[PDB]
Amino acid sequence: EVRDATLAHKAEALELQRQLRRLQTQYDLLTGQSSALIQGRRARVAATSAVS
Amino acid sequence: RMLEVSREEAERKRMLDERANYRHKQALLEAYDQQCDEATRIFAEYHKRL
Repeated sequence: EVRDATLAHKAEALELQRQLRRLQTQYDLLTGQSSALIQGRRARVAATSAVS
Repeated sequence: RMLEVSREEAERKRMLDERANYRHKQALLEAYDQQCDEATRIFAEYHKRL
């Protein structure tokens, strides 16, 4: 009866931490992996101008 | 933090797949140079004066 007054906030509680851990695996983990191929673009077009 | 840009991928197809068969173009360049060569062929012994 009264736990519904309290279990209600539990649903949103697990919602934001589930976001937060989804956020947590993406704060400093995006820059760790999304820049893996950034190094290529320096030489990925140097050879393009080389055939000219 | 969307700092990935797949333009490298667009150039990954471009960067060095040309060299993996670098000699396809030289066969055609031989064909383009063939008219230069065949003109040189016909300008060899008597047309050497040309």
